[PDB]
Amino acid sequence: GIRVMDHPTMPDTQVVVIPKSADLQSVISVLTAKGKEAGPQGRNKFILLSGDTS
Amino acid sequence: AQAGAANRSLTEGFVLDTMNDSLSK
Repeated sequence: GIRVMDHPTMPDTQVVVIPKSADLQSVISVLTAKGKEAGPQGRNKFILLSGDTS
Repeated sequence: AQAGAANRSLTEGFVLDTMNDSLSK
């Protein structure tokens, strides 16, 4: 379903998978919240994938 | 992200900037 994993090459970026029909906006909202709560050394970015990649 | 321009967007998926709370398409 929804997955979250570190970016292979970008320590400051994570990868998020959002399956079809899922509320992307709600997923983003969470990411923006937690993205700032902690945060890496650099700027916190996420890559959003459309569809279940499992 | 596609190289060859300043506007290095993705060819697939989106980039979420959680520092400026803005989604780049």
